[PDB]
Amino acid sequence: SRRSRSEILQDVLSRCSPLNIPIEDDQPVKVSFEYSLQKIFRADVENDEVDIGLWTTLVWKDRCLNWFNEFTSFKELTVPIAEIWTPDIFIFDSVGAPEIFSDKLARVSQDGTVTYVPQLKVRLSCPLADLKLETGVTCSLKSGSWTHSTQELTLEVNAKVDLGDYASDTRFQLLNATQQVNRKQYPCCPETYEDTTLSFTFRKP
Amino acid sequence: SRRSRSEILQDVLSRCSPLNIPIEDDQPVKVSFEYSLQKIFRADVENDEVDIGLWTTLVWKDRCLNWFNEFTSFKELTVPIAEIWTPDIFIFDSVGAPEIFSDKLARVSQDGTVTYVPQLKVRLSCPLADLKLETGVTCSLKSGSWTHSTQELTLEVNAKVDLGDYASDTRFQLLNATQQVNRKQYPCCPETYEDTTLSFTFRKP
Amino acid sequence: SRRSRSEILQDVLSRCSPLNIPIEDDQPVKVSFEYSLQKIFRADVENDEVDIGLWTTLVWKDRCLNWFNEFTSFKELTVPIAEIWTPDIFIFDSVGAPEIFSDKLARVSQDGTVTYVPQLKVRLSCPLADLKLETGVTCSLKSGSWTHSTQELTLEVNAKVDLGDYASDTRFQLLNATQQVNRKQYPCCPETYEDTTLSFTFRKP
Amino acid sequence: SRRSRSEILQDVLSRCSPLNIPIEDDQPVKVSFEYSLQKIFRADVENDEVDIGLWTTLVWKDRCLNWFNEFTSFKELTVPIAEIWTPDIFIFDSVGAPEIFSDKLARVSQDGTVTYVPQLKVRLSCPLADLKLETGVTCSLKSGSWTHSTQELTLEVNAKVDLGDYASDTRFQLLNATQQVNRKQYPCCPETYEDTTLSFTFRKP
Amino acid sequence: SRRSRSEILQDVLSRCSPLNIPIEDDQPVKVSFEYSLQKIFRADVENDEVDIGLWTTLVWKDRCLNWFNEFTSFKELTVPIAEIWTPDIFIFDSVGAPEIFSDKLARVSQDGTVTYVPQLKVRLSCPLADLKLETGVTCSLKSGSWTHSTQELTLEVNAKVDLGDYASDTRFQLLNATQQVNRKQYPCCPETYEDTTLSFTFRKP
Amino acid sequence: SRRSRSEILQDVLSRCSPLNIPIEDDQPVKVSFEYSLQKIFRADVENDEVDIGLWTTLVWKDRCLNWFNEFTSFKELTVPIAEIWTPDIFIFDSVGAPEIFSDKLARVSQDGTVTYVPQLKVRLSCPLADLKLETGVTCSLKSGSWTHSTQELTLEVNAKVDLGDYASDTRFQLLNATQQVNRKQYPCCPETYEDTTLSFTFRKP
Amino acid sequence: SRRSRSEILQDVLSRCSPLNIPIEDDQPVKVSFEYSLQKIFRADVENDEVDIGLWTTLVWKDRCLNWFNEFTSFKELTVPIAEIWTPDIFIFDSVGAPEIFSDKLARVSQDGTVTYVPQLKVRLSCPLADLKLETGVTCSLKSGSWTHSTQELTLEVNAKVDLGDYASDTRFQLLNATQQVNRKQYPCCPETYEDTTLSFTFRKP
Amino acid sequence: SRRSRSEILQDVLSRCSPLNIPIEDDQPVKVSFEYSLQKIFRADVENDEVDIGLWTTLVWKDRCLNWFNEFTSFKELTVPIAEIWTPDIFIFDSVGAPEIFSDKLARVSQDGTVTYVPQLKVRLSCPLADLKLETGVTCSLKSGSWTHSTQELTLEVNAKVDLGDYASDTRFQLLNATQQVNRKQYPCCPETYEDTTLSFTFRKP
Amino acid sequence: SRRSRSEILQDVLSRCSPLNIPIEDDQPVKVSFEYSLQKIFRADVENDEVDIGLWTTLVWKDRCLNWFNEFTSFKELTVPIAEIWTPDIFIFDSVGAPEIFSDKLARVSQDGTVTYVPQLKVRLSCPLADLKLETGVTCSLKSGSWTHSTQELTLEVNAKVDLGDYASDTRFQLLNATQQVNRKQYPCCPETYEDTTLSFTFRKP
Repeated sequence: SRRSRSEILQDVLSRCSPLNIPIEDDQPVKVSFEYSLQKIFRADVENDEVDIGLWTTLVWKDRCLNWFNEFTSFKELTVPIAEIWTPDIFIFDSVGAPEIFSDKLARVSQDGTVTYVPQLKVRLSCPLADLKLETGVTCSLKSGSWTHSTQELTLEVNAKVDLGDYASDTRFQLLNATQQVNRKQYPCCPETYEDTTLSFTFRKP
Repeated sequence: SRRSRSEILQDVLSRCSPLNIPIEDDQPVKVSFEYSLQKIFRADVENDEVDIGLWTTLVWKDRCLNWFNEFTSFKELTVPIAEIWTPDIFIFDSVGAPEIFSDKLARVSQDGTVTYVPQLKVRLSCPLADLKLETGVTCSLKSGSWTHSTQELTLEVNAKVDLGDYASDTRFQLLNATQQVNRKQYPCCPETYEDTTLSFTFRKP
Repeated sequence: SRRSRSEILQDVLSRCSPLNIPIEDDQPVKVSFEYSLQKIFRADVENDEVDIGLWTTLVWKDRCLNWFNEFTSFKELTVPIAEIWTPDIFIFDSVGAPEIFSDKLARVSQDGTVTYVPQLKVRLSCPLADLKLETGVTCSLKSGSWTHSTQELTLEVNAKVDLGDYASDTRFQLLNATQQVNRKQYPCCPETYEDTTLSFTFRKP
Repeated sequence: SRRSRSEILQDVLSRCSPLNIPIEDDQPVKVSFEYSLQKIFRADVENDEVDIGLWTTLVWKDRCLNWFNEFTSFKELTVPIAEIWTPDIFIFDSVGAPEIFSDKLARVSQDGTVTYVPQLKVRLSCPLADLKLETGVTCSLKSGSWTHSTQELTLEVNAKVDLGDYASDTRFQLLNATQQVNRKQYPCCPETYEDTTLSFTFRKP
Repeated sequence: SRRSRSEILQDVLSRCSPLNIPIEDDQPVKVSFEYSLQKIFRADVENDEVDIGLWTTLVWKDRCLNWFNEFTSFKELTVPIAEIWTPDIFIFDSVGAPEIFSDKLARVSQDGTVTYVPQLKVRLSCPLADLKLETGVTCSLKSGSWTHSTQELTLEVNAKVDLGDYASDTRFQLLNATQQVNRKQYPCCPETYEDTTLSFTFRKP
Repeated sequence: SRRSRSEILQDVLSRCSPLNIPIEDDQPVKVSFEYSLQKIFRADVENDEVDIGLWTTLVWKDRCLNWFNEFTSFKELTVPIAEIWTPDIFIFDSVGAPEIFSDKLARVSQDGTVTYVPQLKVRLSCPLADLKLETGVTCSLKSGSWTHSTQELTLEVNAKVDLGDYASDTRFQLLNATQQVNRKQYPCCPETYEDTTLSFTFRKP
Repeated sequence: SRRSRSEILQDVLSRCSPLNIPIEDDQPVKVSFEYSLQKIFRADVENDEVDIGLWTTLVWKDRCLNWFNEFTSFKELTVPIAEIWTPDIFIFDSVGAPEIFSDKLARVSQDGTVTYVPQLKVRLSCPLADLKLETGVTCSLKSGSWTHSTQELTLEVNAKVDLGDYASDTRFQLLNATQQVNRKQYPCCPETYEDTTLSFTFRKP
Repeated sequence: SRRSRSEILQDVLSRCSPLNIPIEDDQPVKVSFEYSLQKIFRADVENDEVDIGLWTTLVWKDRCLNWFNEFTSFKELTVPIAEIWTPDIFIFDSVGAPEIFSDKLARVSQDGTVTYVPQLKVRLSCPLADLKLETGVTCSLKSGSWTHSTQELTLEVNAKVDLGDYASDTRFQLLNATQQVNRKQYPCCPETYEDTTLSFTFRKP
Repeated sequence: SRRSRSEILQDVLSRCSPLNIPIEDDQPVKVSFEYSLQKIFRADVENDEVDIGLWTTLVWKDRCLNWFNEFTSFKELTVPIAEIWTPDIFIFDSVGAPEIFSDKLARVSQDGTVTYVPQLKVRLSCPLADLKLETGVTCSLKSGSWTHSTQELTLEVNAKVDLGDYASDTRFQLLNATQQVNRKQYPCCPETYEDTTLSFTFRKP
């Protein structure tokens, strides 16, 4: 490949951090979260579980060190997700372990910015009843850091929900996809925790 | 750069997989999809095509092998998208080939998680008529794997649509951006296919 | 690690580009944008500022060169965001500098596709008043390239907003999260600029 | 076994690279991709998922060092895939984690060329509807590096799709199998990402 | 040509690195970035896109090995950009793929320093409105590694913006060109990402 | 992207100036300054500090050189502010370091004209007392080059203050926003220094 | 064809050099450059871009080896440009990627001399204003190696500009076409770079 | 002429071999031989000599080196036979030195292939007696390398004898022209020598 | 398919030649050229460019080897144009790169004869003025090998121009379509070059 690029990955991977938040100063890490709802694959009336094929856009900035002076070189490199720390975002009410559709690869930038987009199929609790009716049905699932409080991780969203990718001839039509950010509390801890509640309204076409 | 990081990329890239889904056991790959609608650049009344500047958040987990024992080292590395497998998510009704705004870089994590966020301008079919009226106009585009059925790839969404990034003084105001996941069928195949339908309601401000 | 992977990162990073848009021919770069609203952490009545914990899914394609003939090898690599060029997407009305929750890692693919997902906490202007009422309150923030016009960068969104990740017991319930793409103009320049307006309607549960 | 062969594997494995792309100079890694569609095992109308039994031919060249002077000796050796870096190629819309039919073994050549062919069963989103009709049904799935952009990994194909291996008495007849290479962009990143879209048209015989 | 020079290129190109960051030790790669704004070619009111003809100065240091003892010989050689790794710097909000005005050639120095300057035309989102007014209009575009976080790639700037080259009789007068460096975060990743925001204030003369 | 645009940026950035005022002949650089007062976020009675969310329109002309003959090509390009020289305009009485809301991107034009518009939150000294009264309260802050005298930098304003963007439901109503240009002297130096005094009269609505 | 000719091409192509400057001794490579201005196709007043249909005469000598003793045989052969190294000559200010009118074929001679003449349409920056006036308008574009300094590549011209081929009934009359050679410097490098500035004065007939 | 062609001849002639067989590896040189019998000019009964006007097609491949990278250029050049090595093919039983009708020019090809066709008048021993009879008369002459054994030079023939060119109103009619290849031995040497025996049967018309 | 046919393609493609002119003996390659003018799609008065939809009939004979004895089998096979060498015929004055309407497939025959017919849209320089007049307008474009001289490639035509296919209700009526063969010279080279000048006289009906 390119030798210049080669040095970059090795320096960051070999020299530049183990799993530890590199930021010493006054910063929580914000992670932008967006959902591209690909398809609502299936509904289970007996189980009251619904399946979503989604990919999640995750963006964050990590502190990286510039060592060897940056010359005009390879700006973004791609690396396996395993190589770097990723956020704990989880669906609060998944019925089953989510499965991963896509390769675990993340693009990293010199500024430290990282973009990771997994594709996933998730089963979440939701009653399908009245899917056939014109009114349709509503489901909600909340995503957010399991462990991190708002102080440690701040979640942000650019927009409501990305319908564009949605499969044209999906079994179910999308009434409205929303991603509203909310902060709430748990009995364990005094700290506020932030999650993104994805509320999807859909019916069978 | 850092030698420790250096070894990481090379081991994953040189030793650890060619384009092949690394997961042998009972897992489909789920890809989370989210849309950050940046701007609705233009509307064409004669053509009935509309232009969106979007970035797509894609997340997936790939199986990677740990070889050399992981010491505290570079957790995420960045690499070009070309280096690793990426999902086939496509807009079902694009008028033209989408163009890429941003560098193709993806951040990868040790767990195998990958985050890839492309920025794109897409032209899709949509009638602009009555954009001026208070009611505004509605458009929908579905994104989803072209080839993969729900069994192979499951799509998931965290939330509806990310408005926050939306340009303040865009030509068109955003009534509501939604990303609803749906599964549907095609005559070619008995399998369900999942797509995320992005339904955007907008009018000129 | 894997030697095969090793060569990949170095070739792309060391040999294959400095910060410069590699695409000579007729292409703007499109960046798909999606928001996964994790949580609405806090509201400040006196300040009229609201905090969102979000992650942003960003996807783009960069032109990379294949040098050493691609054998079946490591498809995605992960690299720090600093290594590669990332888009300038910014919140138009942030009160404060956004902080980064997650590591800056991006997965890159051989096709050149990059996925970067940062996690972020952002403070934006928004009046909280009447959060308690049933009607709730509405806020909007626009994200989009600061410098780039629609010609340089096109933004696209798959869906409205990803609620699924939203934290279950967040302080505030999500009425609806939307990401509508819009294009608008500024007095500085004749060119259209595209942004994604994230409109979030929420109330306290 | 043969002592001469013995030295070869150990030298390459023990001495000659960890996961790191070994190529410093001006080369992206190209990976040739071909599909041998073995069978379309099943179609699921409710799920809209289809199952393919495929093996994927992956070829790439890695840089290896000649140390001990090459005498006429064992030209190709076989080794477990785990030993060396493999590409991240993933199906964009797999419903589930792909499972692996065959042993993970790859033949390597002195020139550095590697041939790895996994056998896989993949579930992908696709509507089966109208499978019985004469017209049949069409499905598409895209394979490509998740993380790597076109700059890092370039994908190439020799031909359209390999029908010859196709099971004679499969439940479904093959109208046409195609593998067209395409490059596209994502909102995350400005870089182009390349994927191979496998479009399969089939009907029940 | 000169035989002495001849050996130099071949040794570096043939022997001395594939795409891999060559730096093992504690160094991120810093890439200096500067903009020479040549001209603001056009403004599009309907599209809200603006066109800039720019060349980008990119400088970085790669680790090269001295083999054959350096005698007084050819100090810099020139080579095609394809030969060596280049950074992923991309415009965050380009509407279209940037096109390349100049040959892709980069001068390399013995110390390892590389200077690459592409000339480019870029279309970026920006509202032209009020270009005629005395106040003029402001546009901003951010450039930075797509994939690389601040840890992998550090971006630096010598000065604000180079007006000197600016075309004398350009359609639009330059009020002020600024390049301020900033670091920000994305929802995907905890790491900080650094970008250079080019803010250009211009009006029609 | 577009190759034509590509050459432009590289030529200006790589070849066409480091931080140095390119103008040899009889010209001071004039920088037009305008304020768009977005919002008066907060008032602190104990501290006597007030917060303004503003964006500053800055325009200047830099001398650029035309090299490769300008063909009809990309007229404006966008670049990070870091790439080019920007003026030192500072608020004389900021209590704290101003924070930057927007990406640092500036549009540059062929004529050399540059438009840069940062968005900022600034804390300045000002007594809030009697904000509730009908009379309201007055505050003033002066912006101007710290180092540059009137001879080096001349500041100009098109109009008084831009209220239009002002947030409709801001905590404080705007009685009158004024930007009067004035020149004054300091004990350090015999030269006149020019600043723009922003006098804002506001009260709580 | 002729067997004698057959051996010639194969020997030079198969045996006699890869991309590397074959000249070891004290020689820079001189490339003669001449322009045959075919037509000025169009002028764009809004864009300030002008289109030229040109063919470029390029001549250089490469070192080739005589192997099989040269008998009276085929003196020049023709081959695709891809087969052999060609110079990087580029227009400094092209707005867009130049397009190629003619086949890429170059005649090579036994002495090593090569003649390559591409036909091209180029868009370059140039103000058309006052094209109608008797005075007409002047435009200039500079061509020259992007990477190569005067030491590596020396450019030479036989004459001013070739009008003879100029289309008789072109939209624009040619006042004077000039090709003056000049050497100039760039901030990147201490070395002199040589370019041919084509200054064309034309008006509408 | 063409400069490109010019370099070719000089490189091959000046740099690329003196009379020496350039092929080091396991190859004899094969020379294809064909005869185009133009005319049987005269018969001498007392002398028993017959005159043939023939041209001989000779083809061989020489190893040439490619130096300066082959661009699309002049594919075959022509050169005097003196310039390159030619085979020793001689008529075994010529009564007199053969005379040369045509210019000694040979076409050479890039692959190294050379085609040389001399035109010659040869006097060979042959009894004319019974030329008038219906049976006619037969003559044979053998051509082949004088010095070279079959190991050094291998002779090949495509076909029997080329009558087409034969002069229509020649004094003698051609019954049959044959060129059979044969290998035979001589007392001097143990090696086999190969010759082409031209057996011509002709009578007076 | 047919096994007999199968062997044929593989033998010719796999065994029987790489890009090299297979003919060693005294033959230039003649390529017959014919034009079937399908339609004159458009005329551009400002640009002085005209668009032709044409298909080009190209015929040539290549030397192929018969290996396995030809039995009565598949006489012509079809193959992609990429598989075999095609001539460099180019339009001398195309304004833009020609685009290809039809699949690149060529029929090959056992004798070695190949027939390739591309469909193309070409933009060429031509003044449209007086298209409306009865006299109409004349345009000419020359097609011919770019690199090859008359010695290497000889062009032949069967007839003047094929009107029969011409679209009945085309915007422009065809006065006369002619294809005259001519040979001419260029300053680069002493050799004659042959081209077919297509002179089309047309007017609006």
